[PDB]
Formats: sequence, structure tokens, C-alpha cells
Amino acid sequence: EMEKEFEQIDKSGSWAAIYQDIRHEASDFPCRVAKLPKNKNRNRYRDVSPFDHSRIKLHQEDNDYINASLIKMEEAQRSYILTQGPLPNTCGHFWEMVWEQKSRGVVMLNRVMEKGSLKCAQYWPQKEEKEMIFEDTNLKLTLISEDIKSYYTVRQLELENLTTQETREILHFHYTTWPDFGVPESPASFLNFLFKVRESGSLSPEHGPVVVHCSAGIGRSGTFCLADTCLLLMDKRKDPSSVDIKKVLLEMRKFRMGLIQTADQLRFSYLAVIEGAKFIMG
Ligand SMILES: O=C(O)C(=O)N(c1ccccc1C(=O)O)c1cccc2ccc(O)cc12
Repeated sequence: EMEKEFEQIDKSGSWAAIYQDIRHEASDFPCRVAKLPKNKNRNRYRDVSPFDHSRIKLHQEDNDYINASLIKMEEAQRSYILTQGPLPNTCGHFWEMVWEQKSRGVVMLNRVMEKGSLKCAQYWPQKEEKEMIFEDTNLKLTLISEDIKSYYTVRQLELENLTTQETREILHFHYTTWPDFGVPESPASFLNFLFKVRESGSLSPEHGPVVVHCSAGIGRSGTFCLADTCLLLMDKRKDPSSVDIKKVLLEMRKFRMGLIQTADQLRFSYLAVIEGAKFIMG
């Protein structure tokens, strides 16, 4: 029982202590390509880089670098591409990846501006009549429709490979209510957001992996992925009480560094899963 474990950590207020153990045990792999001088401007943060073994490679002979990692959960049979919020110069790389990986959905967990500063480039068109064109990767992006709700917004986008004239419908799932500081009050809205993404089929195997991001693509993105897999795992195994979130997180951390950046975030992940399990259980 993780809820029981939850109350023990809260009781003895040892969240920070536990988050730190996870941090210490976490994997550590080379990020050589990410550190190459040529890719300097392709990274938003100096300390957040994709391990070389799990990075996403753009299908171009020039520079195949993009700060994104493929997190493959074998047991859950769920894959996710966690990446940083694109930069002024990597928006075309970002959509090239979505196209190349055959992604159906894009999950954004932050706002373009937070705490008074740019946390992500405006990488999608805000008006139907103002489509965007990324000349470097020869891609056209069009806002087909948008649905703004209290806690999030779903956008229907059309991505066209100008080279082939081929087009695909991309679902933009944007969580707009994540607090500037700390984590959400209750996991409620977050979980609903997750289920909406699920319902879309964006997380399903008949499509490429979903593309998730916030600013660094490790903190909030990690929460989204950790929560989803754990819930899925409790839905698959014979004993849902066997799903160890700390264990799952460490497994994901073999694919990208720093998933879950704070003890608050970790605590929140527990809430999300515990609260999500009460509903998803039936
Ligand atoms: O974009 C992220 O991965 C995010 O999770 N980060 C956070 C880290 C600690 C506390 C809160 C957050 C948050 O945004 O909810 C971040 C991780 C790594 C580097 C970051 C640089 C700037 C920033 O605003 C958030 C970062």
C-alpha cells in the first residue's frame, strides 16, 4: 500500500530525505553529443541534457541533435519522448521530431511565460489564418481548432511535410494551470488532464510516442509520465499494491536525468497516483 507509505513519510516529514535517496540511486550516463560545442544553442539549460543512449535523433545528416529523450517502459508498454520547451531556433527541430517519430500528441505542462520570463518559445500558431512555416525543416503548422477550458486547452493542429505534401493531425494538450511556484493544490485537474490525453489515443501503441515538455522537460514532464505508467501498471498487474513508484521513477531515470526535480513534486506524484488509483480502479 503506497497510500499507507505516503502517510508515514508525511507523518515523519521525510519527503526531502526520500527524494534525496532517489537522487543518489539514479542512473548516470554520458551526454557527449549534447555537450558538443555545435549544439550549445540547442540546449535551454546547461545542466539538463539527454543521455546519448536514449536521445532522439533527427533524421538529418547535418546535425541530428535535439534535447529530447525516449523513455521506454517495457512492462507498461508505454513510451514517451521528454524534451525541453523548444527554443527560438529549435522549433523546426521540434516539429521535425514529432513528424519523424510519428507522434499523435504533444503535451505541454507550462506556459510560454512564467514568473515574468520566457520558459518556452511560441512554437504553434495562435490563429487559424496565421499558419507557421519552419523553413529549416520544411514543415507547415496550422491551428485547425482550439478548445479552452478551466484547467487546460486542447488544440487541433495540422502538420504538413512540405517536401512530400503529406499532412497529419497533431493534438496539442496544454495544461495551463500549473502554479508558478510549488505544485498543484490537488491532483484532481492534473489527473483529468492525463485522462483526456489518454482518451485521445495519443498514448496508444498505434501511434509514435507522445511528446511531453515543460521548460526543462524533466520536472513536470516526469510527473506526467510517472503518474501515467504507475496507474497503467496497477491496471495490469495482479496485485496493484506491488507498483513501487520509487522503483518506477528510478527505471525512468535510466532514460533521462532529473525526472521529478523536488520533494514537493515527488509527494505530488504520490497524490496523483493514489488519487488516480481510487478512480481508475473502478
Ligand atoms: O521544466 C522543468 O523540468 C521543471 O520541472 N523545473 C522545476 C524545478 C524545481 C521546482 C519547480 C520546477 C517547475 O517548473 O515546476 C526545472 C528543472 C530544471 C531546470 C529549470 C530551469 C528553470 C525553471 O523555471 C524550471 C526548471
